[PDB]
Amino acid sequence: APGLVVGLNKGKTLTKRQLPERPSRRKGHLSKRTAFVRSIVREVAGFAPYERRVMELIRNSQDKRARKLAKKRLGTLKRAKGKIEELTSVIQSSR
Amino acid sequence: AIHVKGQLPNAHFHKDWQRYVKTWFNQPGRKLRRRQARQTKAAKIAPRPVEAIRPAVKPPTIRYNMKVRAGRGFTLEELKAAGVSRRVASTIGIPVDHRRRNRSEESLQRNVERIKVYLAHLIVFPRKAGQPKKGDATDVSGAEQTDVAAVLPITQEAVEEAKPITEEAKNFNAFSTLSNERAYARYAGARAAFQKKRAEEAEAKKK
Amino acid sequence: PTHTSKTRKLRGHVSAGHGRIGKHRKHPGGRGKAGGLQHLRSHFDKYHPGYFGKVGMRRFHLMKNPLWRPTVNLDRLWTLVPNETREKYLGKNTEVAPVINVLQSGYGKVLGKGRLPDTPVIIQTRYVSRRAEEKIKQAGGVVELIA
RNA sequence: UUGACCUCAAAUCAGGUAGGACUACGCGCUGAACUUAAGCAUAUCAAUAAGCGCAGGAAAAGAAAAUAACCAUGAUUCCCUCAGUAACGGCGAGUGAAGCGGGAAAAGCUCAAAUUUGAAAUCUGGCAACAUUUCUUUUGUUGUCCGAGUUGUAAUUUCAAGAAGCUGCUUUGAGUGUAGACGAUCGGUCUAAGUUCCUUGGAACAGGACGUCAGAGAGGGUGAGAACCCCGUCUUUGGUCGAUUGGAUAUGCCAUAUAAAGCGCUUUCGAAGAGUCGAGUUGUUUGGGAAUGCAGCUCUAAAUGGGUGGUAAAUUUCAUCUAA
RNA sequence: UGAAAGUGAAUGCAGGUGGGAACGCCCUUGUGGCGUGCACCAUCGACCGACCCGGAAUGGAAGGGUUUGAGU
RNA sequence: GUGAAGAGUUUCU
Repeated sequence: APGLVVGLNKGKTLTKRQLPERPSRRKGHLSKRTAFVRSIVREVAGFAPYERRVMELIRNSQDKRARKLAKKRLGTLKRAKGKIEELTSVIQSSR
Repeated sequence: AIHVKGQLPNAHFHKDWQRYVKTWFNQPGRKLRRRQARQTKAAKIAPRPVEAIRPAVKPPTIRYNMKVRAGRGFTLEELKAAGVSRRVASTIGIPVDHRRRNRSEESLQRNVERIKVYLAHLIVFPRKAGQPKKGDATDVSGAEQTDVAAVLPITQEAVEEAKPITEEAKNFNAFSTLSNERAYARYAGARAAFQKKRAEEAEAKKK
Repeated sequence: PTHTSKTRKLRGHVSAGHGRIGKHRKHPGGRGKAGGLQHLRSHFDKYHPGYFGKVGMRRFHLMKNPLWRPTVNLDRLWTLVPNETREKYLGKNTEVAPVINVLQSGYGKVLGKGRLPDTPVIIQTRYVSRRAEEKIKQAGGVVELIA
């Protein structure tokens, strides 16, 4: 904290305190009951046809092809990698 | 055509601007109407203060962070520190702002003292007349409408008149410090990346 | 007022000062400043050079608050303090030195122009030029940076 | 055969409701061209004119899927400024916002997602009774029955939190009458003063003499320029109705008022909106520039997830917010 | 000042030269000699920013330039 | 949408 207007830790130096936890920022956390409901719904339903195709590609070990298919199906590569990780976990749990 | 001296014309009057002309011939009338409205509000809410107590906050830019202005409402942390519940604050005229937070003990204490001063100067009429409950005032006879800022105004930060010159101040090079800090702030990421890449390359060569 | 206007003096003169040959027809050379590259070029290039063209790089969503930095020179530094402080400190020897908060006065950077009295002073500013720092040190004062 | 449920019908069934007019302002859809660019097609006119749908006394917006990058701010709206600026534009003609700051005004909240399960505690309608009224015209309460509702009506919760718990803290609305008043007030005003003389004139309200009142010499009428002829103007209390806890010891005095909230330490949990976000493309629009917003089509989500941080892409952090 | 990141105006009486208002002093009556010299113009320099250099991880300080700015 | 044949863990006719 240089206490200046330039540098890595610029700005006036005060007595920093611990902010209270914001309940809104808790969003995105997975609850036990929510996970249970989602697992039941996954059991009741199945997988989308694109999800099955991606799972088959992962089983065939065509990782790049599966990633490209997931990216095209879902849009952004970030969501593609998340879906790939989820489907890989499903496959290895089946194994 | 343009043949005269001066800057080139820039008039933005190529639309039907004459049908959207706003005159101000009602300015004295609006001023009188607003004054009458606030006088009526003062009479109807008497003896409660016309303007509610407001916190002191710092504006959020380097252009204005050296000043102090009035905020929207007191934070929950400030109300808890001052001993006022969020539900009772509205009843007694203390605004509550759930969005603002106290990142510094300076701002926390600054607003807490304001709430304490307001509570000390506040007269709370009993819910039932003649039966002062917890927090009620037993001397509500001398109650009158007063300006909140007349007893609790917003105060600006004071500057130091003078102080002795220190040897550290003598040896301090302000321009060199500014130049070094500016260069460091932009090249630190490159230096950190270089160190990480050097460590990775050295480990890979070792492998 | 209207009675002092040239229109009153032009009553009885047919052309109203606009000529018999060229007259005062509607826009004969276009509207506004159109034609600055074709038929108004002799005026644009002579009186407004640099009008046509692109120079520099764009900056999307410019905000001037982070760039706010008015400057004050050294010869105006002692003007910022009140008269009482000037009488109490200027021209005399004291254990303490007066503090001039340039940021509180309303400036972001201290620039070195003019001279300073031979008396120490504490200049509190976010930025300072190199020459200003040398002159302040020569005068006997120091500059401490603030945020 | 019947009943029940489900779905769908009919009735001049019982009770209701909508249309249409007004468009200055307001919320949207659709949507030009004249014109400027000295021609003209993008642009401009203009997200305007015309057309269409829909409200109120205001409408809309509104309590952040907001800014910022700070010592940080903090619902919406409007004014000044930002600013003719960033930016857009055959970068031509032209167009053109937003953060901060000052001011006006300020007010916060409600659902869905929870098992009440030791008792659907919820609501509508018919009938009857009892109240009430701007009011025989209005608005309710109670009892009973029938329906709605378990494919979910009530209660505690809405993230600012909160629930399950744990241990000690305090306990409250409606009828009358007086004094001061407050909307309409109107039994209406104590509400002041020359119509004296002379001249002219058809008429004095003109001129002159002598006066008067003024918190009233604003205005109008009267046979010509009238403060004192008339209406008025200025000042100023009161008979009345109603809002009558709008207030005070609203006293006086009925039961409002025995269990609902109140903060406190400790943990365990903390349910949070889907053809939606998001991605691509097309059209339109915007200052929004490898898309500002809107819409059509294709693909189609996730849970520390998702949106935003104004240059497209990948990766690692950070800040802020919590959409459908 | 630069597109920008940024940097940011005294060697000196805030400089020298020529003309120059006004004033003062001497001449000795000449369209006079001397001393300063406001305004303004011309000119030689100095300083700030930009450009081009030498170049003595990060910094560009003394040293410079035939230049450039709507600067001091 | 559902099935049967031909074919270089998959879909062309």
